[PDB]
Amino acid sequence: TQYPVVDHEFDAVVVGAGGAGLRAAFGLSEAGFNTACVTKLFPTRSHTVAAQGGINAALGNMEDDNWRWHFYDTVKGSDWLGDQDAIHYMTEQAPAAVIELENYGMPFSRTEEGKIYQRAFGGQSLQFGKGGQAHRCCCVADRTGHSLLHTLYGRSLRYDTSYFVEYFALDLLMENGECRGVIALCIEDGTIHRFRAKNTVIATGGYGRTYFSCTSAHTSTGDGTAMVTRAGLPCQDLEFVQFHPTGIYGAGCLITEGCRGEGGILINSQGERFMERYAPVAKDLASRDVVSRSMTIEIREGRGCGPEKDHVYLQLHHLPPQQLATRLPGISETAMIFAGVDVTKEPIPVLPTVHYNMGGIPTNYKGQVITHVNGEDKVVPGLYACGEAASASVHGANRLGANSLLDLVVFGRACALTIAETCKPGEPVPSIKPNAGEESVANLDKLRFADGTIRTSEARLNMQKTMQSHAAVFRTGSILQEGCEKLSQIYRDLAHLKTFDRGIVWNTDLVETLELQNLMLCALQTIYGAEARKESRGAHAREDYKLRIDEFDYSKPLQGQQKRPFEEHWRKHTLSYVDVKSGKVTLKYRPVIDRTLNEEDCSSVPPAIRSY
Amino acid sequence: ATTAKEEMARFWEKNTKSSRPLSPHISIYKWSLPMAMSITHRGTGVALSLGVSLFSLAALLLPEQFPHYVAVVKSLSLSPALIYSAKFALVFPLSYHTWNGIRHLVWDMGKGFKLSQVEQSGVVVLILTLLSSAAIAAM
Amino acid sequence: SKAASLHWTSERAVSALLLGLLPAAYLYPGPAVDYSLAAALTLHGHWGLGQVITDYVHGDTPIKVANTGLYVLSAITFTGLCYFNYYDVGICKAVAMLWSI
Amino acid sequence: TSRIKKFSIYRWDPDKPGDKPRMQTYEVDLNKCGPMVLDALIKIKNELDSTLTFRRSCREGICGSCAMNIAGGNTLACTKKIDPDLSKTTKIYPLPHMYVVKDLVPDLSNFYAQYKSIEPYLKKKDESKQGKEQYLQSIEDRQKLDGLYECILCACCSTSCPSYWWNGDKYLGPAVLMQAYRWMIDSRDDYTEERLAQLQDPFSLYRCHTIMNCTRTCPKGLNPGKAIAEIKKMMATYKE
Ligand SMILES: *Cc1cc2c(cc1C)nc1c(=O)[nH]c(=O)nc-1n2C[C@H](O)[C@H](O)[C@H](O)COP(=O)(O)OP(=O)(O)OC[C@H]1O[C@@H](n2cnc3c(N)ncnc32)[C@H](O)[C@@H]1O
Ligand SMILES: CC1=C(C(=O)Nc2ccccc2)SCCO1
Ligand SMILES: O=C(O)/C=C(\O)C(=O)O
Ligand code: SF4
Ligand code: F3S
Ligand code: FES
Ligand SMILES: [K+]
Ligand code: NA
Repeated sequence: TQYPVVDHEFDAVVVGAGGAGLRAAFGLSEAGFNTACVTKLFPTRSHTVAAQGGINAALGNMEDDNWRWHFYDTVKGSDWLGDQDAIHYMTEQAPAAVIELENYGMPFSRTEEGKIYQRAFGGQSLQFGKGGQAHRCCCVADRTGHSLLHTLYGRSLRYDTSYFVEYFALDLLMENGECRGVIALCIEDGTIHRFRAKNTVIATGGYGRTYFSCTSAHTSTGDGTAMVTRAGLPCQDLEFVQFHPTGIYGAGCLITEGCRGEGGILINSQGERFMERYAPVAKDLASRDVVSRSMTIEIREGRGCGPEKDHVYLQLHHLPPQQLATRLPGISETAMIFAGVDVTKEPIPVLPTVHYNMGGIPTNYKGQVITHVNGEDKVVPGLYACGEAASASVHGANRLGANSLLDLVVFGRACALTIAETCKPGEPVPSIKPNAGEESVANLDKLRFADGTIRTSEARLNMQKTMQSHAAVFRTGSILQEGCEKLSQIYRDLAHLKTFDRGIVWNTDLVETLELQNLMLCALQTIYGAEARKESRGAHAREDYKLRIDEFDYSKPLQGQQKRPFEEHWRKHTLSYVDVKSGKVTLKYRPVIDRTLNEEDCSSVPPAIRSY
Repeated sequence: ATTAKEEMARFWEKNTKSSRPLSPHISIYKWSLPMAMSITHRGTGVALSLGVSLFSLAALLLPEQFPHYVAVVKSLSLSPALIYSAKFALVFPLSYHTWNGIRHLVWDMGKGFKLSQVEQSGVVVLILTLLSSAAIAAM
Repeated sequence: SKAASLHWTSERAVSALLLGLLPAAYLYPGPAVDYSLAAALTLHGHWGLGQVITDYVHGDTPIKVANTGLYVLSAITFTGLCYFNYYDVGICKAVAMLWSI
Repeated sequence: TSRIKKFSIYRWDPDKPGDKPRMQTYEVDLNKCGPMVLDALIKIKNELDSTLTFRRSCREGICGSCAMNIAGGNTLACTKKIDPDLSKTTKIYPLPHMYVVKDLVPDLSNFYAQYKSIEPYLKKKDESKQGKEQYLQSIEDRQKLDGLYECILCACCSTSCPSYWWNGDKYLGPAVLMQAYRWMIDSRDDYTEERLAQLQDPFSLYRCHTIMNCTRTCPKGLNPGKAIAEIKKMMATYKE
């Protein structure tokens, strides 16, 4: 009624123009599909552009490698919450995926043979964890994401993909439990658009901005995760939040783990290289959940640096300045801009910082979104997800550095391949009721003219401080429960929201209130799932439940053990639902997939004690 | 979906008939010596050309030969200070354009593009312009 | 096919020539320099004002008019210089006489 | 204590189009604000006037979103230190000589389309073996791309160039031309002559008159002025 509606018919619609969304979008077009890519940002502004350290693949350019070692590292890294069929797919496809990007012109750094330069990175080994540090992180100095995204964007210019730039997706068009498109606001002119398609791909990124301190872009607001939640579908494993060990003190900007890959070390206020104590073998190249907890303990125990003893130091000045300028030039500039530090002379002040969301929309290894009914997974017809918004789950309870850029292009491609193997271009577009999406427009109209007593920035700050204080690196039941009660109150108080801009063209007051609704749905599920998970696994650490609780006790021999019933252990994915009008969170569980895609070619890795 | 040429045409059709203002430019942009010297190179070039054209025009139209007007001026017995000032004002735009022209020709050979070199070569051009003009005016 | 780069190259060549003719006018005044300056000044000036026109004049008809007028000015200008060189003392000696004031 | 800093900021609202562009002053306490201009902008929007509108995303000067004109020069708000002299008012404008969508948001769609027109992607004479093996590139050849591939496409340089002000419809501008050079000198690209032939006209390349505002203004420390001079040299010497 009050808003002009514009209807589009495509074969496929991709929401997102990051690494995943772009790869999916022109992968569909390269297969002949009439494809739309709807993005709230100009593509090269997406968070992918800020990625630094690189992308993993067992090319073997630096020494002999094997993708099954990368498989093993990822399984263990995930603390046996990762689905081993998807990890199999991802690590096996990794060499081909990186070669694709370089053949696109991605300007990788080079070896003396002219091949792609690979660096060490945290938590990667040769010989199934037995043979020391792998060197399989392919990089463009410390701007790998920048070059990845600009390369993919240029490539996308060769195909007939229709781009809808600065369009904000509001909801899915669901009919009969099937997705039939998305509805969105055109930020440039105020109009409402419905994109109808047989297949929809969600590639909207993470939701790190639910926290007060994060490496994430201002635009990382979980918009796609919230669309799924509003459709009544589950999200998965949202309580697993990655804290990166080295965000710069104060600003929060990321300092790449490539620094430690190239030989940098963490020291505390006494000059001690303290990771020698927390991880005798891996040292500062332990997994991120371990390094972050270790740094947090050093600070809790009085060995932090700075006037407030609230951070630690990353030292690079023992390295040759030529290596710093050639391998880490990006963070060299950043360190100077944001901390006044010359990395050839003085250390960088750093501390663990919310960085990446292991959870997301649950998918199978083909990229199809699933639900879980009567104890069985079921595909959602017409709905895909990839990138940081999805939970494939390749990362389980802790992602390995440089596996996310890999994830993006592998499963962006997989979504496209799956649709091309499932459908043909030009099949009839699914129908929608004439009023499909009206509740999204009505919600948009409520926030546009909202005139309560709690302005958006006030409730968003309340949410961020709550998450920072109640769901951090170490967690406990009573602090989680108070956080749950706080967020639930904040959610109810969205009824009293207050906005000021009454326009429709480029009303970022409105858009940020939509993003607040989305962030809050992600935060609620994150903290309620954390409160229910009474164990410690990967990035989720409970000081009241310190042990990982599996179906067996894998630190003892299995012979003669009684398997714990599914309801009496925690090696299972959390599925979360929200009743959006009340804010009531409901939690269910589904088993982890231990089988690979081919037992004979790549054996399943049983759970074991996880040490670095 | 749309070619670059199509995108540009849409851009101008949309904006030329919109209410959108053009954001300010010359009135808000910070000045620098290189930008000012660039404008002055153009200014002196045009001044020199209009000078040559005027002289060429005067030669065709004026009744007398050049030595006649030279003699008339010498007969007025103007102050040497005033004549020196006139010589300086004549040679200065030519001196600036010439030195700064060499600076352009060096840029066209690909040399001197570091910001520090850009600043330093401009200052050198200014000193060489004042020195040579002062020397030439006294001849 | 390479018209634009060729013109750019020609402009730089004439600029350098003008540069070489300055010292030549001081060391070897007379007819050869006098007419070479007439030609190089006219051509360097014509192309230079042409750049100014291309930068600032827009619209099909305004551009054609501006460039037509420039041709007229250039032709009159080169004609006067040659006329001055032939029926008068010439550019080189004109500058020396002017500076004897 | 408090350190109150004044910002005068360009305002224009497309939904109230008749209200001519104006400057609005905001007072910000620097003791309760981050050190960068973007910090002040976000603080103003969150606390003082939520109608103030600007593009931003990253925070560390890598995405290119927040380009605007601060204290007379084009730059990234997220890496531009606030001037702590409280007697001086900092004036903030959109990128110059651009169509304003709203407040500090310019229309970059011509800029992007000019970028598309130079085909900023790898082109080999035979692409049928794509995806099979790494192309080989020597360290020395890769080093030629340093200073070119780092561009974040913020448009600070182009919208500082007087030639782009007067002829932005036809002059590709420093950002796009330097990216054209980036693909010309990539040893893996086979289309150098064609990339050069594309510039054989009076405007695309040759409106550059070596003014050098582009290099002075680049927040990434790059030198598109030099890149443009290298094209001109290639243009003048490449065969056929
Ligand atoms: C923060 C970060 C992460 C990171 C990194 C450095 C930083 C600072 N370095 C990495 C590295 O070296 N290697 C690596 O493997 N991972 C690294 N990461 C993590 C990784 O970069 C991210 O997880 C990944 O880049 C996320 O990619 P993805 O394609 O999933 O999403 P995105 O780049 O964040 O962009 C999301 C797109 O979705 C669109 N969007 C969002 N909401 C909407 C709505 N409402 N409507 C329409 N479109 C929407 C955005 O426009 C964006 O294009
Ligand atoms: C377009 C151009 C110049 C120009 O227009 N500069 C300029 C004019 C007005 C205000 C600032 C700069 S001067 C040097 C040759 O090229
Ligand atoms: O997240 C990753 O995979 C890698 C980084 O954040 C990094 O460059 O340190
Ligand atoms: S060259 Fe510099 S100023 Fe120009 S777009 Fe690239 S980063 Fe921005
Ligand atoms: S400012 Fe403009 S004129 Fe050339 S040197 Fe830079 S593109
Ligand atoms: S916000 Fe990304 S460049 Fe400033
Ligand atoms: K995820
Ligand atoms: Na080449």
